[PDB]
Amino acid sequence: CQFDQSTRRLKC
Amino acid sequence: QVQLKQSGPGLVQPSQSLSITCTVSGFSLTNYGVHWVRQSPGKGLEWLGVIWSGGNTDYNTPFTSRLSINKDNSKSQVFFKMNSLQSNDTAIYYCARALTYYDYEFAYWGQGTLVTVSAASTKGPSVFPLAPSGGTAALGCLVKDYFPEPVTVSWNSGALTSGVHTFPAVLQSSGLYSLSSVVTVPSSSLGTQTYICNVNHKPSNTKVDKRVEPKS
Amino acid sequence: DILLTQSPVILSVSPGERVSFSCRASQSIGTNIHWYQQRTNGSPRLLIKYASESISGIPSRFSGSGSGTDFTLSINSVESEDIADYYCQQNNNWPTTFGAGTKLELKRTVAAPSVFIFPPSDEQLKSGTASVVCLLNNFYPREAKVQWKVDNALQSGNSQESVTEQDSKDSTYSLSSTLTLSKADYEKHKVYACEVTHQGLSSPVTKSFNRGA
Repeated sequence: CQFDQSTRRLKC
Repeated sequence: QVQLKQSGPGLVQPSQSLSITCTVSGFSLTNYGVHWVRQSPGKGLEWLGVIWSGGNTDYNTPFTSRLSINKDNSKSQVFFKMNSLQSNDTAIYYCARALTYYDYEFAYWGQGTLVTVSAASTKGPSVFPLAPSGGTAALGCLVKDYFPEPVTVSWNSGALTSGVHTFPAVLQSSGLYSLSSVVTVPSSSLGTQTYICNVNHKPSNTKVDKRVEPKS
Repeated sequence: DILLTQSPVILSVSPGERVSFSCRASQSIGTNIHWYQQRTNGSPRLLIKYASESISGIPSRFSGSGSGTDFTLSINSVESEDIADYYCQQNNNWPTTFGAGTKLELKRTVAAPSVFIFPPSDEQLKSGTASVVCLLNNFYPREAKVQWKVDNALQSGNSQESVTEQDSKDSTYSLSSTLTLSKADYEKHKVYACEVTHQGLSSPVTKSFNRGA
């Protein structure tokens, strides 16, 4: 995964 | 009510500096340190430094040369400055307070500041209607061609939350963002209830209130 | 620095189940570990301090255990509102460091999308560009296929999709597909259709409009 600053969620 | 409120998001040009203000309430800066943490795609959560109640500062080792933290006890303000930003310093920056004056369990967080590092220009969005026409109607607003992130969208000044979906922004091939926000409502409400999407792009100080209704 | 390894990377569970997050430190840190929740668009929220100690305001279903190098965050009966990422933090050694996170995903029954299509506004058209939007609302699982056809020609390369995070109340997703055309291209064609295929649909769903009707 990688943190996504647009959602503040991990994007996997 | 312990609260930490940070200054707004925006663009920093590469090799230039980032400044953020953290205004606190419900406690005194003479009694608690304030920490700074960032969250980036490349490195996730990263503690950056702290200004202690007595004014001393500690900085995490990779930042000691480009970070400075100051404060004004009387104004309840903490000032964060980081120099020579590069593209991978794009991140959410937070201030935070621990439970105890000396510790690092971060019980209270600022709302975060999205900092984008880019040579581009700030640009405010255009807002277009997604106009409706089983018993449920969908309507929405298309918030197009803005930079940098983020934009906030509410409906009916926050009074309408049920059934709202605001999608993650997508970066278009133009280098500008776009997003849509939609809500589902009873189709028999479209005549007498007004539906307004409230759009705020703080980086460009662009505010738009857009009524969405069925087209003729 | 101390390296913290969180596992699994993605924790997929059914509602009501007990769930366990693992955080393992590269060397002993005693019980000096704290846990945080991060919901969509949110700031981290402190859940557990010093491995096992409760935090005011946090639901009782959250607990923690462990000492030395292996630590566990537990949710004894998971709810849809627990959809979030979960992070551990050590502070036995300066500087304090965080793990990479575990994403919590919630299983639910299959739900077919409700589909809506939106033509471009006349306001946008006078800018020279037409955006056509197709909405897929409140579906599960996340995988879905949206195909655009303009006068029965499959469009390729001129659409983008955005998918929400899992909804905290009903565990569904929604998706928005945007087809971008020049005004000139838009005015040259009549039938605009979004065709949706999804596990909960026995056959594809097509929504369409005719330009100028």
